[PDB]
Amino acid sequence: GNYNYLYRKPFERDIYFPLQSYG
Amino acid sequence: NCTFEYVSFKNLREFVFKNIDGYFKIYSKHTPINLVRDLPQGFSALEPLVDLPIGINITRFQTLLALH
Ligand SMILES: *[C@@H]1O[C@H](CO)[C@@H](O[C@@H]2O[C@H](CO)[C@@H](O)[C@H](O)[C@H]2NC(C)=O)[C@H](O)[C@H]1NC(C)=O
Ligand SMILES: *[C@@H]1O[C@H](CO)[C@@H](O)[C@H](O)[C@H]1NC(C)=O
Repeated sequence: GNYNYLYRKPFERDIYFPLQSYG
Repeated sequence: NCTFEYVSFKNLREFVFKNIDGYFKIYSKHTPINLVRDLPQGFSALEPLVDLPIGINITRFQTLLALH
């Protein structure tokens, strides 16, 4: 499987902690 | 990580900075003065020079000084 794709004001960017890989 | 990158007393140099919907907007003016001590009591309007699509939650700022 692939796990390289991940999720956590308008158009703000932000590069226990909120990291969740999709499977 | 220059992930966004862009390139381009006797005078008073003025600026306005604001940050709305992910756009950081810069207005400015340069004008001559005669009160060397402080801001002049007359009137002039600043005009837009830059708009940066940078998307940052800014809450603080600092300013940069040249050292010999
Ligand atoms: C923008 O950054 C500020 C911090 O400089 C964030 O403000 C804090 O938010 C938490 C809750 O998330 C509060 O407990 C703190 O008291 C806040 N501090 C200040 C100085 O306001 C703010 O949440 C960030 N906003 C976004 C949209 O990311
Ligand atoms: C550049 O950003 C990535 C995350 O997108 C980070 O892992 C890396 O350490 C950053 N490097 C620099 C020099 O900013």
